Amino acid sequence: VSQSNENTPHNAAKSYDKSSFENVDGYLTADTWYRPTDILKNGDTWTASTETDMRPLLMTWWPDKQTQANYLNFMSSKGLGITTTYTAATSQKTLNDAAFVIQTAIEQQISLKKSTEWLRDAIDSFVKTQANWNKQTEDEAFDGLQWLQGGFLAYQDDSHRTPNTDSGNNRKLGRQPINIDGSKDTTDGKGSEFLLANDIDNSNPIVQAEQLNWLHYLMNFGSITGNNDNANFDGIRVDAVDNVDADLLKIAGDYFKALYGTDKSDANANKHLSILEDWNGKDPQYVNQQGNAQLTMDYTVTSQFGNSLTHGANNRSNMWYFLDTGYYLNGDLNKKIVDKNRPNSGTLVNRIANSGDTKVIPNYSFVRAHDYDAQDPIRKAMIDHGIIKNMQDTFTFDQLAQGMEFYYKDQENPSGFKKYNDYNLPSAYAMLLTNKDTVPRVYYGDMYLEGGQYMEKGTIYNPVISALLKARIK
Amino acid sequence: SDPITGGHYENHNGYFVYIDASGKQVTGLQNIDGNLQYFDDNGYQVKGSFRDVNGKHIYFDSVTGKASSNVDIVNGKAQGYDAQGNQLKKSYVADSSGQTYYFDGNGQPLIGLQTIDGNLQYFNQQGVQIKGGFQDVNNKRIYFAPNTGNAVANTEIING
Amino acid sequence: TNYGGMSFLDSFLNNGYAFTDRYDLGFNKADGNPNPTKYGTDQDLRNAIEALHKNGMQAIADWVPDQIYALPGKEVVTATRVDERGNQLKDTDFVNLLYVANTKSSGVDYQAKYGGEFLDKLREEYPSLFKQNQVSTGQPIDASTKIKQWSAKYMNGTNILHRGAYYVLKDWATNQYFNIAKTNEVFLPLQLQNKDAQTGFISDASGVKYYSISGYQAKDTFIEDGNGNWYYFDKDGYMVRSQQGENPIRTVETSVNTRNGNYYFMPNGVELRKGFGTDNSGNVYYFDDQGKMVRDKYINDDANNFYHLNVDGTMS
Ligand SMILES: OC[C@H]1O[C@H](OC[C@H]2O[C@H](O)[C@H](O)[C@@H](O)[C@@H]2O)[C@H](O)[C@@H](O)[C@@H]1O
Ligand SMILES: OC[C@H]1O[C@H](OC[C@H]2O[C@H](O)[C@H](O)[C@@H](O)[C@@H]2O)[C@H](O)[C@@H](O)[C@@H]1O
Repeated sequence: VSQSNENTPHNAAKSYDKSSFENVDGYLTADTWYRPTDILKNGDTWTASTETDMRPLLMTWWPDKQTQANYLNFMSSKGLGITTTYTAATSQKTLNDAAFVIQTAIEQQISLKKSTEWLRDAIDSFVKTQANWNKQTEDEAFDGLQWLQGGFLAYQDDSHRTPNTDSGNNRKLGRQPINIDGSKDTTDGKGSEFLLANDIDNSNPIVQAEQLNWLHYLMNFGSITGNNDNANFDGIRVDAVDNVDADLLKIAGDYFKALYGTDKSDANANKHLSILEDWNGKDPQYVNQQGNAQLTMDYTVTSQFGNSLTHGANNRSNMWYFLDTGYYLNGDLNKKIVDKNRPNSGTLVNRIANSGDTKVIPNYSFVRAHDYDAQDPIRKAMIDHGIIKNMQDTFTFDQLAQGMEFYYKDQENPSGFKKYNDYNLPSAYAMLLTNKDTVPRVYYGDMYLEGGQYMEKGTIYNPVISALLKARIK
Repeated sequence: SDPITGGHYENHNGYFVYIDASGKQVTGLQNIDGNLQYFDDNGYQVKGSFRDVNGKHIYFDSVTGKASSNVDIVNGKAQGYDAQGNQLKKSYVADSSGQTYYFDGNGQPLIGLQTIDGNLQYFNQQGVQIKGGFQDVNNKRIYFAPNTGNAVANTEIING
Repeated sequence: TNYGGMSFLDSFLNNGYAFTDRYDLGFNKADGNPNPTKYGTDQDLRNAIEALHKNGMQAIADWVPDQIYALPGKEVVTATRVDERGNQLKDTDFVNLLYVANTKSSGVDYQAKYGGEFLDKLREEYPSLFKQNQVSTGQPIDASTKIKQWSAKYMNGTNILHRGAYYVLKDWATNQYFNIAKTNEVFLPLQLQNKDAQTGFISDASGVKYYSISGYQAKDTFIEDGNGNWYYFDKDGYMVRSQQGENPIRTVETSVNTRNGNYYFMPNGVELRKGFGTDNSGNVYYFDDQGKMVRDKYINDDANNFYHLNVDGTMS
């Protein structure tokens, strides 16, 4: 069937270009508005359009009959028609006629309201209704890091359709330390490049330079922004090491070597303490092969605190596990012959009888962090008291404050039982703070309450930890 | 539709027709002897298909041709219906194939993990109820029962 | 701020891990008014850093190179749905599709002011940093181009934005996307150009043809009618249909690659879906929700019947 009729030349586009069509890089979208040649003002008289007289493409065109029928039914329901049911099975002629009676009604409410914003909102709403124009065609999933935000799209190098977006063949994904050369691309040893939001292509040399610029800006922040050479950062924490190109470690390492001579002496090096958030269990050995430009974390000890003290009311691994006796041959604490052929399984630094005689990998260690044993418990508490439903749920600051009150109540419970909070934190800190061959790190939230105002109120653990800290000096 | 009796059933060209006590062929929706049925304009009976009469969307059974509940995909989306052809709200419905949806207050099927009548249940992306199987939801594995679809403890063989 | 998709707690709790401008550390509004971060103004920060040096302590900067949030400018990318490691999801139709992403920076922010500014000074003073090759790329870092404005070409991807696989409008018949950028290569629906758009199925002596709502003939594409039936139109523009005495199973290779596979078209052109089909020689095959033949696996039924499909597709 032919669709053209007396309204066709009126609703046709004034122009075939960016003037008359709302667009992105030339392409059109479901919620595109355009400039028709003429306008059925007030549903009465066709009048030439002025540049501001834009109308929604869906008033006049549809990708298919299903969508057309849905549009008609939706707009009908909003007072524009007697509520109707149309299907993709409805004849094309009938749908087109019904579209026009809706168009008429639309121009009447535009005259009545002297506005088109009401329509912008109606179209936006309608568009989200359709599966091709919402997440239903995006395959939302939550396994792995997709848990955070619902799934990822990788951009492609496509010079024919989308040339501004071309990466110049520089989008190497998952070049984490253990896969810096791509040699594990086909295995689970490929890095999880995608974590959150817009993932920056740190495999592109141009982007690598920019990251160094930023790094320089931070290390000279005070000089640059306040002409105050005493207000400059001294070192860095590298966030999300395993989710980026491992070249960034070398770039940062070499920068500090060049500008501060960190490879010259321990005094230079230790004047610019720098740490890594490097969770992979094989990162420590890589970091050490690359000369320890930044300190690896030591998860092996943090982990054992979880098993033996910090996690669980009862069934806990023995304190025996802190020793890692397998370090010695046959586990012989009398003979103490180190096992050269050990299976690469064990704690990073043996402390059974550490006299400083064997070289060991420099590291920082901790019991908790801003992002370890905090974010999950605090949310579990809110979920448990009906403040939110899901971990990915959006919450308001008031919602957070209420949850925090339950969290604090559980933390300080005189019973001694803890549902969300960690057990034995004093005892954990006592070990953390006495251990040889580590730079210990202390978490604000073990000293002060994690919510409310900064340093507003100390935790019950504060006195003990404070004493341990002062005793460490002495 | 008011009931009728004393009219025999005839089969023509593979189809069921109903001829009245008057002796006239019957069209449209009809309650015959307590069973709600439909005949198109040619007088043939409809089975296993949905028909529209008045404001009602009524399915008729595939064996008997008797009005009963089903789910129809209406435009892009699933919508449940009862024996009298009313869109169902806050109710379970089983479709022809023995699959189960739960439609909420707005008559739209629930998807994902849901707690209904104090029961934990799971629904796939198309709204269908999982019954008799494991299912990974919220980084946890849950077994759902064969007929109720309720969450229960279960054992599976991992490795050996 | 949220242009689409799921907001993350870093962003709505203002903790500083989710940011739009990498160089804005608490600077004032341009009108002069204070505009602190959650932790205070830039002066407060310089004072805090100085105070720590006065007390013999160092200050650590959190370097967050992995991502950036809430960029206000749109671009059209070509996108594939992937998991955390950038591997295509196994059962996804979302492959090389056009998508509107929010990837472009304002170009008038602190990233525009300070972007790349310090590199020239640094290359002059420490040449080797700029000459040293990196391992993953084989190349040295490249300061010949400065980034004052972010855009998609510097990104690997994004979290899904809930916009849809076909929010960027496309004609189903030809599979070409509409465009108006250059008057030499416009593509629009014919109604909008005041030409006649014919739409529907039409028979001729050779076979059946189809015209989309925009008035174009379907070629090398799958098309769905108003009752839910699916059809395939070959290169020549004709619906594929089975003939008497011949194999109804046909191999399809389309412009849309994800749909490649073996289908079963009946004599009236309808694609068999979610059911078994016999070929001319008596062999049985099964065809899935979307019409594709299934091979080399066991398959279950609503009544609890189990079947096996060999590698060549046949049912043991
Ligand atoms: O993570 C450091 C840890 O590694 C080994 O033990 C691992 C693990 O052994 C069992 O699964 C126990 O149930 C856990 O408590 C252990 O963490 C070393 O044997 C151990 O000494 C070390 O702490
Ligand atoms: O309230 C009982 C029950 O209602 C639904 O199940 C009905 C029906 O579903 C199938 O046909 C099964 O094979 C039958 O055994 C069931 O009776 C809900 O799906 C279910 O959750 C609920 O328990």
